[PDB]
Amino acid sequence: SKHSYVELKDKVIVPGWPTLMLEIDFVNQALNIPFLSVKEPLQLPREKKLTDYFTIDVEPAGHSLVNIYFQIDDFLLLTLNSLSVYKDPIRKYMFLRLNKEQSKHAINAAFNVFSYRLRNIGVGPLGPDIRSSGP
Amino acid sequence: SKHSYVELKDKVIVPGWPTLMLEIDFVNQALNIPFLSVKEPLQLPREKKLTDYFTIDVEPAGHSLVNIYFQIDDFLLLTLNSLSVYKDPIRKYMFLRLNKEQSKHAINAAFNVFSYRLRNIGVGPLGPDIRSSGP
Amino acid sequence: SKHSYVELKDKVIVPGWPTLMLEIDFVNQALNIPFLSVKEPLQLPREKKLTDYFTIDVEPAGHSLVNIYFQIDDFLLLTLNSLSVYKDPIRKYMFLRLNKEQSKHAINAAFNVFSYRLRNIGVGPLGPDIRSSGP
Amino acid sequence: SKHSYVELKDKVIVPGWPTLMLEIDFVNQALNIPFLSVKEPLQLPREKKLTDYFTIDVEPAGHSLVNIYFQIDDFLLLTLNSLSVYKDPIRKYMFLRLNKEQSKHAINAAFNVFSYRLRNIGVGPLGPDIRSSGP
Ligand SMILES: Nc1ccn([C@@H]2O[C@H](COP(=O)(O)O)[C@@H](O)[C@H]2O)c(=O)n1
Ligand SMILES: Nc1ccn([C@@H]2O[C@H](COP(=O)(O)O)[C@@H](O)[C@H]2O)c(=O)n1
Ligand SMILES: Nc1ccn([C@@H]2O[C@H](COP(=O)(O)O)[C@@H](O)[C@H]2O)c(=O)n1
Ligand SMILES: Nc1ccn([C@@H]2O[C@H](COP(=O)(O)O)[C@@H](O)[C@H]2O)c(=O)n1
Repeated sequence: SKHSYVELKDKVIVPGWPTLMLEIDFVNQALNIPFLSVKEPLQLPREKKLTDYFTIDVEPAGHSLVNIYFQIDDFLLLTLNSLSVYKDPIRKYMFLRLNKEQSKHAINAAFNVFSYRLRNIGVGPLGPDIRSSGP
Repeated sequence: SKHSYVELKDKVIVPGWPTLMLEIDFVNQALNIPFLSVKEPLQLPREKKLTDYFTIDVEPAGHSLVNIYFQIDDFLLLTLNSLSVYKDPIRKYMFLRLNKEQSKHAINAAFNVFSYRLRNIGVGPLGPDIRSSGP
Repeated sequence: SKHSYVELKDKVIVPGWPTLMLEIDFVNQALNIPFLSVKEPLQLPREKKLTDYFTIDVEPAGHSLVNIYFQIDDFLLLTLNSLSVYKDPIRKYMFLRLNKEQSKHAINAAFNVFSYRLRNIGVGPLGPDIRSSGP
Repeated sequence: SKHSYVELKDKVIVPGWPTLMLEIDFVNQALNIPFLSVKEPLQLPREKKLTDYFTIDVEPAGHSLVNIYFQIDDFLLLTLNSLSVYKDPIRKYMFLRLNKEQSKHAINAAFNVFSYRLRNIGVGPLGPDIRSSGP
C-alpha cells in the first residue's frame, strides 16, 4: 500500500530539553543535525546496532537543496516516541529538510553516505529554566 | 530573432531518481549543482566531448547573487529531454539561479570558468520507495 | 514566578555607533555576534569577571537553527541599559536567534560552551555621519 | 544639511555586462562584491589612488547582518554614472547590504578594514547574447 513520507518538522526540537543528534559521515564531509528533543537518553539494546531499525537516504530536491529520508522500524519508533518531548511525532516513513547551508555539504559529497549514528546531547546550565518558563 | 533564457526551475529535480550533476571548476574553487533528474544515465557519443553541445556562462545578478547561463545544442537537448523525469523541460537558451551560499564561490573566483563536466549520480537505498510513494 | 525570555531583536544594534561583541568559544569553533550598540565602552568593575553577572545558554530550536539564552544580573543589566543607544532594551531573561549560517557552528560544536567574553568594538571613519544622518 | 544614505540596490548589476568588483581586505579575511555593472572599464586618473574619491565604512546593522557605507566624491560619482549600465544610480552618500553569508566574514574580522580596491571584471562567452536577449 501507498505511504506518505511525513515531514519531521522543527517543532520536534523543543529548547531547554536534551536532544539526540543525527551524525552523518559522507565520502571527510560531515553533517550534524538536531534530530529529536528527548526527555531520556536513547539506548540501543546492549549489543544491537542502529543499522538494524534505522536506515537513511540523502537525496537532492533542487539545485542546492537536499532532503534526508528515514526508514524507522517498530522497535525504534516506539522507543523514540516514548522518549520524545513533543507528542508522538515519529512515523515509519519520514523526511527532514536540510537548509541551503547544510545541503551544500551533502551535494559536495555526491549524496554518498558512509556511516551514521545517533548521539545523546546534554542540556545547558539554564536548561531547567528554559523549558519551564515558556511564552 | 529574440529568445528568452528560460529558468530551469528546481522541479526538474525529483527526489528518488538518479540525477546528473553539473561540476564546475573556476580559477581551486569548486561548484557542484544537481542539474537534472534522469531515468537513464547520460552518455556523450563515444569520443565526443561535452564542450561541443554545451557551453555555460557564470554571471552576477546582484551584490552577492549569481546566475549560470546555458547554450544547449540540438543533439544534447533532445537526449536530455528524453532522459528527463519531469516533462521535457530543457530549452536551447536557459539559466539557473545560485543561492547566496554558492554565489559566494563564483564571485570569489571572479566568474572565471576553467572546466565543466556532467556526471551521473546514483540513487539511495530507499530511492525506489521515495519516487513511488508520493504525497 | 513565571518569566518570559524576551527576544533581543536586531534593533538594539544601530549603525554608526560603537558596539560590544559577544565572543563565544565552544569545544576550536568560534562565534562572534554584535550583541548591543552602546554610547560608551563597557567596563566590568576592576577585578571582577563577566561570569559573575552574565551566564549564557546555547540551545537548538530546530534541525539547523540555534538560540542563545541569557541570565543577566542587576548590576550588569543596569550598566548595559545606561550604555545602550536604543531605549533600555535589556531584560533579566533574554534570548537572541542565530541564523542558519551561525547555527551550524554551534551544532558542529555540540552546543558545548568553553568560554565567553564581551568586547568593545570601535566605529568606522564615516560613523559620526552615519548615526546623525538617518532616513 | 541632512542627507540620506541611499541604498545601492541589486538592479545596478545587470547580467551580461562587464562589472567592477569591490575587493575588501580586513584584519586575512576577504570580501568580494559585485559593485556596479559598467559598459566601459574604470580608470582612476593615471597616478591617483582610489582612496582620494572613495572611502568605505563597514558597520553592523543586526546580530549577524552587516552594511557597507560609501563616501563618493564628485569626480568618481560622475565617472561611475557615465560608465554605469543602469540609469545614473550612484549618489554621494550610499550603502549596500551584505547577506548573512558575507556579514559573517566582516564580523569575524571585527569590522576593521585594512585595504580596498575596485577591479574591472570581464564578461562571459555568452555575455553578448545575455544582455541583448531580455525577458
Ligand atoms: N557539516 C560540515 C561542517 C563543516 N564542514 C567543513 O567543510 C570542510 C570541507 O573539507 P575540506 O576543507 O577538506 O575541503 C571541512 O574541513 C569542514 O571543516 C563540512 O565538511 N561538513
Ligand atoms: N563549491 C565549493 C564548496 C566548498 N569550497 C571550499 O572553499 C575553500 C576555498 O579554498 P581555500 O580554502 O584554498 O581558500 C575550499 O578549500 C573548499 O573546501 C569551495 O571552494 N567551493
Ligand atoms: N564563527 C566561526 C566562523 C568560522 N569558523 C571556521 O570554521 C572552521 C572550522 O574548523 P576546522 O577548519 O578545524 O574544521 C574554522 O577553521 C573557522 O575558520 C568557525 O568555526 N566559527
Ligand atoms: N570573503 C571571504 C570568503 C572566504 N573566506 C574564507 O574563510 C577563511 C577564514 O580564514 P581561516 O581559514 O584562516 O580561519 C579563509 O581561509 C577563506 O577561505 C573569507 O575569509 N572571506
